[PDB]
Amino acid sequence: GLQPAVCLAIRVNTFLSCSQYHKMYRTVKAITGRQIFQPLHALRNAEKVLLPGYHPFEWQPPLKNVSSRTDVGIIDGLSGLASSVDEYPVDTIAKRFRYDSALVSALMDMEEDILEGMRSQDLDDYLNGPFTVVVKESCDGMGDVSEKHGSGPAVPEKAVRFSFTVMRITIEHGSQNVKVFEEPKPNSELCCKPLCLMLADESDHETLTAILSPLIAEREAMKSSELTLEMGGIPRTFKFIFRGTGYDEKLVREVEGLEASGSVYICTLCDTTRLEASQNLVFHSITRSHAENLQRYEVWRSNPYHESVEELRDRVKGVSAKPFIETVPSIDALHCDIGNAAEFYKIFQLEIGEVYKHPNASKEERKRWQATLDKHLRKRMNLKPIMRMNGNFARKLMTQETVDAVCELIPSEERHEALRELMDLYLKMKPVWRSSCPAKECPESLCQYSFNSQRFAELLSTKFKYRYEGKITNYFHKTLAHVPEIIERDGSIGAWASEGNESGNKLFRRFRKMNARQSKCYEMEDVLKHHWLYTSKYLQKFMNAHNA
Amino acid sequence: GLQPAVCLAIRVNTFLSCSQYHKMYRTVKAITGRQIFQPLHALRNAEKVLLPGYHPFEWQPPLKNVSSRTDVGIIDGLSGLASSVDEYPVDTIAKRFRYDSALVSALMDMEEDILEGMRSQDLDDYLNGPFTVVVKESCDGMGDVSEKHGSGPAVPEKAVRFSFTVMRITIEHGSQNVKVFEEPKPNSELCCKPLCLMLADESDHETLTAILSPLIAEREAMKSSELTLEMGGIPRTFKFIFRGTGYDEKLVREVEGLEASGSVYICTLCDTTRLEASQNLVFHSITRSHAENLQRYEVWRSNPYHESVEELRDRVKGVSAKPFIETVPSIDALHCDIGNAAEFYKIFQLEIGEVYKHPNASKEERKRWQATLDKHLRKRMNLKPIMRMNGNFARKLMTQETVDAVCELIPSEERHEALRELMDLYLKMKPVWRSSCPAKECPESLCQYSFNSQRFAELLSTKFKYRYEGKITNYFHKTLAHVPEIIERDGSIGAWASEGNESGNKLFRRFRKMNARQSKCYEMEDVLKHHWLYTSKYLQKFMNAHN
Amino acid sequence: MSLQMVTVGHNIALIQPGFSLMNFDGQVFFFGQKGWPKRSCPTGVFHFDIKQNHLKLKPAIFSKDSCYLPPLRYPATCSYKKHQYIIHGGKTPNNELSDKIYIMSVACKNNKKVTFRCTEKDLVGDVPEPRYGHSIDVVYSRGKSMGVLFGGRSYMPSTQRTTEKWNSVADCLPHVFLIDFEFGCATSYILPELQDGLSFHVSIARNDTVYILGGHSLASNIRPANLYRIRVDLPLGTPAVNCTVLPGGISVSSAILTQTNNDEFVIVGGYQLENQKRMVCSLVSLGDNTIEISEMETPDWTSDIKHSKIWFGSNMGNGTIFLGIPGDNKQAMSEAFYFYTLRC
Amino acid sequence: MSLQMVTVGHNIALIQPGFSLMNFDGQVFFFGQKGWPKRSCPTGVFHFDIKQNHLKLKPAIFSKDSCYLPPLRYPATCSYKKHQYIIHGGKTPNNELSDKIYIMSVACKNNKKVTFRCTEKDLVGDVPEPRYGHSIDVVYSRGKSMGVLFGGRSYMPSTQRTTEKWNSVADCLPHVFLIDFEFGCATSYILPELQDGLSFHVSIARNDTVYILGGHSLASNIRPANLYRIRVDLPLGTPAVNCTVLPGGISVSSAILTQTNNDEFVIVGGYQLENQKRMVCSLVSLGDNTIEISEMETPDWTSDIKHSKIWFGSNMGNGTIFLGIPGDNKQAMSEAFYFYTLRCS
DNA sequence: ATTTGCATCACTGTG
DNA sequence: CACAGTGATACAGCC
DNA sequence: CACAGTGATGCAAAT
DNA sequence: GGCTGTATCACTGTG
DNA sequence: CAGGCCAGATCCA
DNA sequence: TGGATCTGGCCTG
DNA sequence: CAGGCCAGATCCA
DNA sequence: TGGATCTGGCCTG
Ligand SMILES: [Ca+2]
Ligand SMILES: [Ca+2]
Ligand SMILES: [Zn+2]
Ligand SMILES: [Zn+2]
Repeated sequence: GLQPAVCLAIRVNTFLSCSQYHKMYRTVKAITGRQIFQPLHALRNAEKVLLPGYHPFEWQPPLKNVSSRTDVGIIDGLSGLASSVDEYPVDTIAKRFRYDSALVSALMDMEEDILEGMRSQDLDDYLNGPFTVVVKESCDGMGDVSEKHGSGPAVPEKAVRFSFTVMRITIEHGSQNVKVFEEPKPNSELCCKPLCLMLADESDHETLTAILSPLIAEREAMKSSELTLEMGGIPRTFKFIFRGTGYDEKLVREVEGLEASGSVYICTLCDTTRLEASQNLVFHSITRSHAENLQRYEVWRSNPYHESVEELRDRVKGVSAKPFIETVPSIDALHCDIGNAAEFYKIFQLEIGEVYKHPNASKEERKRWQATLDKHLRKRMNLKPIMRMNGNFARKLMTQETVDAVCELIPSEERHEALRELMDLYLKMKPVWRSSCPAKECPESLCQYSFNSQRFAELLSTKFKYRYEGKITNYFHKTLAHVPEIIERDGSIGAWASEGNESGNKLFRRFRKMNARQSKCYEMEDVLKHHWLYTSKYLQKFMNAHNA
Repeated sequence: GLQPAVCLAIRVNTFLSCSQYHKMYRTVKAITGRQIFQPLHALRNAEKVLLPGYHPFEWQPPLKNVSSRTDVGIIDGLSGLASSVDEYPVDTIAKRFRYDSALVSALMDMEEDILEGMRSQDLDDYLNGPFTVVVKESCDGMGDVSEKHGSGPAVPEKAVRFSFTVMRITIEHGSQNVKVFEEPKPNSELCCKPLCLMLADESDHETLTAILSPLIAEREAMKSSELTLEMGGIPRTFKFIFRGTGYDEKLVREVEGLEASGSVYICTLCDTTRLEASQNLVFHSITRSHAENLQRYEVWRSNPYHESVEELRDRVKGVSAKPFIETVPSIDALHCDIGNAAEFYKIFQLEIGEVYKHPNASKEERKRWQATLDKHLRKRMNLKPIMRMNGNFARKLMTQETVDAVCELIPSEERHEALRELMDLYLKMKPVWRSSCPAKECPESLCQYSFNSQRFAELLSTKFKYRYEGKITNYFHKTLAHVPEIIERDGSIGAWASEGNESGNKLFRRFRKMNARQSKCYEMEDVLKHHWLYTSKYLQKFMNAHN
Repeated sequence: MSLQMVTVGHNIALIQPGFSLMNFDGQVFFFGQKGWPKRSCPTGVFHFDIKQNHLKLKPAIFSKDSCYLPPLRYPATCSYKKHQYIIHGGKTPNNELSDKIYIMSVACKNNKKVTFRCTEKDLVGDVPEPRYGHSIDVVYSRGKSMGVLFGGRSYMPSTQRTTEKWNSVADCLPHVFLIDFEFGCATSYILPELQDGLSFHVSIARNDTVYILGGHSLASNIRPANLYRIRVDLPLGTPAVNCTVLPGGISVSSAILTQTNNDEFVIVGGYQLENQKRMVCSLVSLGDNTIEISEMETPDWTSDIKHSKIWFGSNMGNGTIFLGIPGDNKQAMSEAFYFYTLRC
Repeated sequence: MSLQMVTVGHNIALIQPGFSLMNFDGQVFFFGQKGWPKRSCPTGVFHFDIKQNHLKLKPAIFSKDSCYLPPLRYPATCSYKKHQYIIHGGKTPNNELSDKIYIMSVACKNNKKVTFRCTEKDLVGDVPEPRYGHSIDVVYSRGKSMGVLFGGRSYMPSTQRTTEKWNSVADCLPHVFLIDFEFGCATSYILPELQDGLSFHVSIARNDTVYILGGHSLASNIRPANLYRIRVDLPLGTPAVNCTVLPGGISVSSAILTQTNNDEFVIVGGYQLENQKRMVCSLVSLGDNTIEISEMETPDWTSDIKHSKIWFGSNMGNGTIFLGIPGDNKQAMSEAFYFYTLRCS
């Protein structure tokens, strides 16, 4: 006889839908005789414990501008937005959990992990000290989602997902704090818990803010409070630290009140122009923040010094909008890889034709360079040409074998050695801002990152004057200027990336196609609930019970 | 318990991959302590029984140019096509079964089902009369299949699949023929057994012919022979009848000699030109065949009468190619529905603007009519505009409520009445060629189909004069001319459609990424094997343990 | 009553419901774009120009001393008479209400070039709470000009706001506010004849009276067919406000007002019920101490307008109204909205 | 040895490896398109015109008595001297070999337009089996003209062919066949000096002899560096054929031959091994009874040619060679084949 | 006084 | 240095 | 008249 | 001897 | 959205 | 002024 | 393949 | 002859 919790864990992790599980249950019962599995109603009853809105909790001091009820689950994401014909038209569907309810559900899920960590850390068990929780929030817009038929608004064909994950939990003991919980796979799909799923265009600022405002309000309300939760027979308190890193460049620019991606001020961490970045490229410092952006927007709106458009833009450093989401300045490792590898692809394309001797070239010649590069890349590294470049392509193109293959087409040897040494420098610099812990497994690489960055900058500025004279990519600027400072500030780059958010994005389509009701008014509720169940950690150790 | 056959049936029909089944088995064993689910090696050992190339069979007379071995399974679809650099390049991956072995395995999968069906007809159980089996073959190309990385040829991003279904099995008892095996859901994904999965383009002709030549050779060899099979402890004999109805218009035309898809000659069943088809539209006869196509191609190549290109084309009736697959002259119901509904969609768009009063209009006005129609449909029936129109859209769009909603956009009551009667006539026509057994499902609609045909033709000729003189569409010509003849020749039209092939295409899309190995050289074989397992009645009936 | 279609340039995706049209010396401008101001036009205002029924939204620069203002979504627009333009309230792209008054005027003009001057004005006293959808007018009583303000829609108060109902709105109180532009002072008044809230109404001004009619009250979810006349005098002491209820009013919300002839206006567009949409135009004739609303002929609406659910528009000033109809393309981009022009 | 880029219009998706180019009074034409003939050009032949590095394929109509021959993919090319053109064998688009003989000639020509005359004949006697990749030439001995045929590649016989190895091919017998075009008769001849099969070879003709050199033998999977001279005389009685093995030959298969100067030929293209690709050119100095093969300078090959797998081409007739290089676009189509032209003095 | 089974609702997906 | 598959094959382990 | 899902909800039947 | 378990191989997919 | 055929508007020697 | 040459429309996908 | 910002070639009153 | 007006290039997606 199997328990309903075990049956639910199997049905969730083995990616089985309700209908398939029901027919498996009926055939197993009819053939074996005795009832091995459990009925769908039993599984449904056994899953309400894990969903948020079942466990009692009490905030102290009470959170501002939010209800104190502790029995709220899936609620409308529109948050009572006016849908009348006299108002701004709404065309979005959104279902969301309350932030505090989701966090208390996650904490009660990780209860036994926390207890095991306290036991293994040589501390006591019934300690109720001020537990500190570090939560990473990641957002990402999606495309190519097909709207369904049926009644409802003119929903767009794009989706935006908001998710959070729990990285570190600490408790204070004496004069120091111990490190009681760690996520073994911070970039996995099993850790990013969905929080709010909406079907809105990422560029539609009106509805984006309309749906994301209550979440930010709750975040600011609970940023300065204490949460008392009944945990294993002893009430324990919880503090929260919020870090938003899983935002790509476009989201950071849009939600931080910055300009578009091209612009002149390229970096989201320092207020330096593109020309100044191409002139120095090494020595910089992080200077942007949410409060600074708010003050700069206030200055832009007020115009207290009576300046023109260009002078006001120079004073405000490009902040022409009011930020509404607080994001910590950092670098997204996945998109950094994609951008750097695409730039390397263009470098190879230019180096095939020797642009350093032929400054003028035609579209046909560049297309022929594209064709020969694609042919030889396929021939050697077994890579097919792709119009929009992925991350596996970046990893397989960030090797010495592919640069040797490209050098098999470059007649000159100076270009061969230049590309070889530049590629070696890039491969030496990469493991610093990609490893989940770069102070332990790559100490020499972390120490030599600065020298390697200086060498890379000098090599670009000297040997590649036809590509990086007066202009350089913002991702190269970030990689060559800000990585060591971010390492010192945080502890790791890559553990805070958006790889887990991308994996959850992959899971979103599968859930929408297989484990959700095919209706425009319930699909996102079902997807959110199933994704929460899948990301729950109480249902994952039941599949790892064979190691006990 | 849960014997390996039952465990394999569960794993296959629940869409569970090998890794996920391993996880479930491991956790169930660890928790319960017992061994409820069988291991993967036992599952594979039970798998080898159902796969082709395990049963002993003998052909009498022996098949021409076909090996006599009875232990052959997955073989390369290239069929020994040399990939030497000195000759024509090959850029295709294809895996296929030997078709006789596939037929033997399919026949033995339904062994107990045939026994039960023959018992239910008050016949004996050991009777070994010559069975007559009819097989419906379906071929359909695909698109937007992502090419994988790794070593191999520059494979295109299109796929072509070949599959067959066992529809009816009859035994000769006494003087008449009694119907033993009946397919309940002919258009289901559970009966479309795959045959050959080639990752190429249907537009390309050389590779398609090279890959499908051995299958046609085997079919021709088996069309004049008998198969002896040890079925249920008593040897039995089988004779086969082949029906190539699972093709669409484009594939039929590019296979059996006809030119393009839109030209002067429109129908694949008769030699009628577009203009006289629009003129008469009601009275026709089926004339085209495969031997006739071969003779016409021979005449075209030889030019015996010393004729110019125009009159030679007139004499050959558009046949300018050598056919290589025998296709039954039928109508594909799904694509017929899609085309008819799309044409009524554009007729609605065209009637919105009162074109019968304004012969000339601009592309801006056409876009205006399109936008108005799309917005009104979304407002009323909750539909959405789609670039390419599908069967669900066709079914939702062809209802009386469609003309009821559209009439709110057109002011003319005469136009309202005309559109309403047009919709009524089409709705009375549809079940005749959409029903799997019209003789026992809609005799009232079957008897007056001809009268509905003249009414529809008269309405198109008179009330929609502005579009239907000098031209009429392929599928309307088919529907208004050839449906009664096909329905009296065969018995049904919807049972011989490509719905099962489309469902198999969906299954192939799911399997290529969910439960198949990820490598260019050994993934077609895995997909073919898993699809063959999924389309097995022996495994399917383990999910129907209610008695 | 002539309806024509106007085409668009490459800035079609910049017009949303709730925009405002700004007139100076026969030239009409644009305000209330989509999203935060871009680098193509940091100011946010645009040159709304029509030649041969074609739209070209050219940018319009601001003065050195001007204040760059956020794109408001539902402000209160007035045309003070040395010609300036008063806007108060609205919604920012981040969906926060604003309680600030911006004053716009033409600082300098060149050959087909206009430079605006936006001035920030601060209000003291009984300042109205932030809101949107309300109306603002100006009255001239014995040589003194003062602005009148009426209620609209606003978010719930800060002590009764819950993130579950964060975006829920409630009608403002019917208190009438008299704001003085040159002094930046406001005095609230309570009128017994005004009991229910009112929003998305139309305001008609005269020498010393304001005619408010129509509008939607969210408390009862009804659209009253009322017609109130508000009279203001400016003695040496405190101003006195009297409101009188008059019969013959219409029941419409979010309607469009334009001036055809002196002492003559017309109501075009609006809503009658939640799903009912205003097909009729009421011709209002003004007088010294009398009001008279009459129904004029219905313009020849097209099928797209008649079978739509929403339109939005503003006033050109020269007896023209620029209304738009949403399209069903959306995904096909470009033509997200279909625009029309109406001549009175 | 000048290599120059050539562009193609809206018919670039019509050229495949194995096409044949025919020259008629200074105008070169195209044959062997992709797929069955369409309504744009039912005849199948095209006007292969290159002007200012632009290739435009215009349809060419046939005569009233012409035969609409299928597009053959690998036939044998001969130029009978009243200037005719003879093709034998090949592969149809449906992938079956043809044992039929076709004769092409210009029936009537007016300003910028030509009508061809395709004539069908039947061979009797020791008719060769259907095959592809072979070579056919004509000899002029004692005032009588007669064609010569050599082995190539063909499918397995009808008694040993199975569906598992349906498309497997085997080299034809080394037998040498003499074809009499005016009478349509063929006589077999077995030569002891020829023991292994040969395919994809090049043939050079003279007054009364044919020089076959290079080629691939499928039986041993080798490319011999052999060279045979086949001399034929035509007395009143039966014809006599003699084969003599000569040294100094080259090892190449599927090479391209062109007509540079009188008694002067050059060979370009081909393959040496499966992955080895012929980068050198051999000049053949013809003579009365002497043959001398010399290697000239290598033409300035481009990166695309030097780093490819295959090329294919034919002879324009006027000392020009038209070769193409495949591209990796495919999905984008359009530039599915990159074409080049080569000039030999 | 529970637990279990089966119909119902408007949809999808390969076309 | 993203991480959880994905299925066949072959060798190690245990009764 | 394609057919097998898709899951929450509700009521009838079984223990 | 025979059943069971686990590493290995070149890849995918959301970006 | 891609391919193929056909009737129609230019157009040039 | 009578065939070349694009070009939009329509048929199946 | 879209969307936005910027330096560069026309270009017109 | 000096601002408008497209226009290609480049940056992130
Ligand atoms: Ca993304
Ligand atoms: Ca298809
Ligand atoms: Zn920076
Ligand atoms: Zn017909």
